[PDB]
Amino acid sequence: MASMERFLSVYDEVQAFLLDQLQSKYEIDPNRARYLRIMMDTTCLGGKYFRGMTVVNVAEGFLAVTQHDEATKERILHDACVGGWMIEFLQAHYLVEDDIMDGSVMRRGKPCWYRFPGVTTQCAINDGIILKSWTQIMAWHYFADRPFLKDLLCLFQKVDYATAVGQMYDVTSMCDSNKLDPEVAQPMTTDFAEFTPAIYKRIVKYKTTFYTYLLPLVMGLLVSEAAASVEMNLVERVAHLIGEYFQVQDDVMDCFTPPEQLGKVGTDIEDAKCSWLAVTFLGKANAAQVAEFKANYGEKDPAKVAVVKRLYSKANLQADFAAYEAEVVREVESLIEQLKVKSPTFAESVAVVWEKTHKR
Amino acid sequence: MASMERFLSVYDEVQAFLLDQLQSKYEIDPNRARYLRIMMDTTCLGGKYFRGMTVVNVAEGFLAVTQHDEATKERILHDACVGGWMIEFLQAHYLVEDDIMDGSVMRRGKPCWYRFPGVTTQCAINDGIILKSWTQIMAWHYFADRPFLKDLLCLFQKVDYATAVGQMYDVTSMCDSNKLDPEVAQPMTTDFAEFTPAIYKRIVKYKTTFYTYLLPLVMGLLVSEAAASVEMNLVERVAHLIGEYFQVQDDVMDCFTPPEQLGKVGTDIEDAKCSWLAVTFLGKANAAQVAEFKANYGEKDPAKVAVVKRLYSKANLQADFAAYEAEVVREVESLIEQLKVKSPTFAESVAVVWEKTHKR
Ligand SMILES: COc1ccc(-c2cc[nH]n2)c(O)c1
Ligand SMILES: COc1ccc(-c2cc[nH]n2)c(O)c1
Ligand SMILES: COc1ccc(-c2cc[nH]n2)c(O)c1
Ligand SMILES: COc1ccc(-c2cc[nH]n2)c(O)c1
Ligand SMILES: [Zn+2]
Ligand SMILES: [Zn+2]
Ligand SMILES: [Zn+2]
Ligand SMILES: [Zn+2]
Repeated sequence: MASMERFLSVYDEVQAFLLDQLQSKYEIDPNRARYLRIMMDTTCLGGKYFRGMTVVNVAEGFLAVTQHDEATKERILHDACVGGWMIEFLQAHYLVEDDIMDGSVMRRGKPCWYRFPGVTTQCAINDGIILKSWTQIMAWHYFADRPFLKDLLCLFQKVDYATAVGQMYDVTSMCDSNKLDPEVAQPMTTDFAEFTPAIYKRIVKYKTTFYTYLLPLVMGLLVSEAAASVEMNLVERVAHLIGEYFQVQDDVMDCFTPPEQLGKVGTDIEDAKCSWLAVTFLGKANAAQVAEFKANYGEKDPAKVAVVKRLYSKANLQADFAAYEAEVVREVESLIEQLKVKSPTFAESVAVVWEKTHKR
Repeated sequence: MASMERFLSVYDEVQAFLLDQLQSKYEIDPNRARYLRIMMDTTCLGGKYFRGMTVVNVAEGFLAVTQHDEATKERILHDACVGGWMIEFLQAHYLVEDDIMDGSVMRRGKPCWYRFPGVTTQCAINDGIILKSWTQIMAWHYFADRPFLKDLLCLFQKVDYATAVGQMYDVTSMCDSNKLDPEVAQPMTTDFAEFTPAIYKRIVKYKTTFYTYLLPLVMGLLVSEAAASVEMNLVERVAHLIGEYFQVQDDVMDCFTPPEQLGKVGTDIEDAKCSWLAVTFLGKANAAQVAEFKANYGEKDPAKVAVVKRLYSKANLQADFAAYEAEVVREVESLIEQLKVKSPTFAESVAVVWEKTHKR
């Protein structure tokens, strides 16, 4: 079976399980089951599934070099798919709640979930809650007897928590730290002294890289019982490196990729986000360029946004991006080499992850 | 040590643990640690702690009849307190997100968390997320080596999930089921045919009773290694019965307890909630009374709200409440008797829970 066909079929299985359980144990009625089915589909489907399919791809790499009965190969692939869906549902949770938090308009060429007419924020917050609850239901049901259940749940929790910490770092990135205070409405920074590479790296590390790269990789290992074919410190280093890059790309596309192509109108400039573009601009700007950035950043006025975009283009950030990209390629190749020492197989999956990221 | 002194001290311990971990492992800075400390205090403290102290009280009952080294007694009490805080933080999660979902104004005589000037919804949704993530961090850290870790995590998950299902039943209780549809803005029901005792019971069972009564009771058992001193089906029956009652009280106070005393301006009438008062009114009203209810319920206009309140008073619902209360007392006494067969101790804790509920 091709991997994607298998992955999508398990989605239907998992869906039917969750909805059937709601009828047999939770007293749901058909109409609310239908609401949840449509919520699930709308929030979990339609992306490229690279998080969830990474779990599958890691597990397939190990299958090709490990002796197993056919039943065991099927069981391992089924587990990789369920694990993959846990990650996809965890992302769906994030995206639902983030969209509400940020007052987002579109996601993937469609309205954000909370903006559907029959949803509203009042339901959507709870819908996002359920999305994450379903990850746990999956794990407890499908992995009940599995030796990796404990490690998998613990890993999941830590990644989840890192992710929520990262959302806090992200939504607070345009405040001055010493001014954070729940009793006082938070002004945007005037100095941008916290728009640094180290601070940007901290935001992106927690908000994206743990769930997008570390979790799929380590889940692949756990469902394969292969965590001893790797030096976990290298797996973390390479996840954080590739994850940072992925985010830098995301940050550039927010500003420069056409809305029709991005699936949304990017608003990082208006939201005063600590983006790669802002940090890199401030790292090379002269005093006049910095003053014009401060007078125009974080404003809804389209004229000021166009002025920030012009400031980025004139500063030739595409060159800083190339240099960044070169250094990442260098370091990713290095870590892949270090990973070959203990597992060629896992190194190869990491190469594939890098290819999918670098060439998207 | 008195139970409450112990419980509150463990709060300080757990707080310091969580904040210290954020500095050592999550790269937090002092100011964001301070934000989280104040969030924690504001959202987790200030109630009566009957959920969390139930865990302690169950565990203390078992200590009085089970032989143990002094170190083991301290360890069991410490675990009961940590478990109790897991439940309190889980409630804090619910309350933060529910307040945002419902556009609530006050909670416990103070602004809802999201309404603090330096919070906003954008942070508060995530703050609520973290609150629940901290429950898991507690469990994995404090119960790492414990034999009950698995059962406790599994129990927690199921209760959490039941709770989120119950929030969906609650916020959808004024829609007609057959009209639920994420593509279509949801009209309030005109017939109120779904305002029935069985439907009300389903809402309250999931939204309140699993986390408020079932979880504290069963956690008390688990940290005591005493789950075989009870018939779990009786524990569930008695939790659901007492929990229903607790909610009925809550529903009556929303309408009739002065705002200064309730700690908020109750809005169940305006929100068209499926409350005990509405269901009981519709169960006894004549055709004219039902028509006047339909023309005035679920409206912000204070005149219509005063008309619904008058309709409840004239219908002598305090009498239906007494009869309900009598039947609950009867059934609770019966279940306590059935629980004595296997554990006098646990039966007594359940009597105390009932006393605290019935006499609040
Ligand atoms: C774990 O590896 C990956 C690899 C690539 C991507 C990707 C490419 C376009 N969107 N997402 C990902 O989310 C995870
Ligand atoms: C002015 O800033 C930029 C920076 C980077 C890029 C980029 C990177 C890969 N493709 N395009 C860009 O289009 C504009
Ligand atoms: C598990 O037992 C209880 C007993 C009583 C209460 C109560 C009384 C006033 N608020 N809450 C509770 O939340 C849980
Ligand atoms: C008109 O409806 C009611 C129903 C019940 C009560 C009640 C129950 C315990 N104390 N008070 C009430 O004050 C008004
Ligand atoms: Zn966001
Ligand atoms: Zn972005
Ligand atoms: Zn609510
Ligand atoms: Zn209420």
